[PDB]
Amino acid sequence: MKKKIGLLVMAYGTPYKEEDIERYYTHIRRGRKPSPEMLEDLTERYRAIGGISPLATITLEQAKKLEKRLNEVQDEVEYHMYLGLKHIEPFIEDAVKEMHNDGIQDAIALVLAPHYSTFSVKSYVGRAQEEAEKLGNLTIHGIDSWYKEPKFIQYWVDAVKSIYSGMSDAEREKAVLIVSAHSLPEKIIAMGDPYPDQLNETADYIARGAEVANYAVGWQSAGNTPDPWIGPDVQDLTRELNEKYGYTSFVYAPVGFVAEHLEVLYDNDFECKVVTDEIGAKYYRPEMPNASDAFIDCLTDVVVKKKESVM
Repeated sequence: MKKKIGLLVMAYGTPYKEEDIERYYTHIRRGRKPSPEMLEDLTERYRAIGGISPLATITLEQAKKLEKRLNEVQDEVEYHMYLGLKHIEPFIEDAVKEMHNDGIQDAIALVLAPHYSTFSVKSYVGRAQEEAEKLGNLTIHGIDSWYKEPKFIQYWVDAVKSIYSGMSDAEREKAVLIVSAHSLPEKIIAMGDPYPDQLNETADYIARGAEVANYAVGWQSAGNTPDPWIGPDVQDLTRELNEKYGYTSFVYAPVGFVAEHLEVLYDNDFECKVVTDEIGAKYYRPEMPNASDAFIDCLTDVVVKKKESVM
């Protein structure tokens, strides 16, 4: 009776121990080992945010809680979960290989990032489908995005509601909600990538449902290339809006991310707080979804919806 469906959950990956940092950075750099200088900086950023190990368990927990919740909320299908990471074990290819050996014929692929981009599609779903065809008899169905999902927007609306309801009505007038995601090279825009458009819309839904008067979209974690990346960066954006609009409070909602990883704990909690402390302004950053049960229930719906579209 229970149709066995594979659940391929994907993410970027993160070092498990400190002696993973090197080979992790190496993989990220297309196999090009990092220099002593760059390695020490990376290592230092991890020390600053309180270590690499607490970050490592969030992704797997998300995956595992999702597997359990899915097989509870419905009787029709048995979901068998497999985790594939981009830059560390278990790699995407070793995950889809296991899925093949177990006899899984159809699998639903879910990226742990709400927005569509060409980077994501080719990094995850496209990479997974390259082994699926190589081995034969396995069809992977990719979820394009899930930012418009009612329980995703409600999570962040609720999260932002908390912070704003503890503000004085005066501070509320001098506060701005800054909505962000990981930056990508600007080339994608000319190419037709609707990623910045999807983030813009996400900001509109969250601000509206939270009843927040002022908001703005920003970007973070841009790489180091000669090619320009999508801006403005959150650090620069903070200074600009404080200048022409005089915001003395900034609420960072890094909506492209689902977890407190290096990008949130450093790029927001460290680097943005530096900007706010300068301009004489207050800093707020609400809880990331991480493995919270309300987030898992959101992911359960996106997977039930996708299955209903795939039968």
